[PDB]
Amino acid sequence: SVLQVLHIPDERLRKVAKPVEEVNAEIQRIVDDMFETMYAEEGIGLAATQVDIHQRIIVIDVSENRDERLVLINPELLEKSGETGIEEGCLSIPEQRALVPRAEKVKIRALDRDGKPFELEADGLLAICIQHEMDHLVGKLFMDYLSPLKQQRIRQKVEKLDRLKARA
Ligand SMILES: [Zn+2]
Repeated sequence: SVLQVLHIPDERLRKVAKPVEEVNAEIQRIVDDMFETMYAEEGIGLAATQVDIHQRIIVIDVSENRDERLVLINPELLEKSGETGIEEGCLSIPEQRALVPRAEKVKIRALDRDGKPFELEADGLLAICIQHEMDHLVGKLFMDYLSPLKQQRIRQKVEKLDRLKARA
């Protein structure tokens, strides 16, 4: 199922997710809808809190042909180093892009779809992704990194863009 993705200035985007208590079949069809919703909207990452499910689940797929879906359940950040930035977007901030300061290298622990723990070292687009998504789980959006001025115009451009969404 495709779920509805919240946009700013929705206050539910600012909620701190709870850790998943147990990875069962309820959890695994949250993951599936999250992937289906992600691909439907053409994103490379989606956090549960964006679909108004406030638990610690992130799906990511950077792939061309969808051969390596990545699931992070209860992600914890073990180490980071370096610094980069690319011009990021977000399904919850429609059509806006900004350079956000990120760590370049990141080591995480997490559970997969089967509740088995794995560790992942990531750089590049992956490491930027993981950070952006993990931010969602604690109520942080990428525009939070920007000047008060930069934030204003973002908020307005989006409001205008939904002004049309609910369309008629
Ligand atoms: Zn996002």
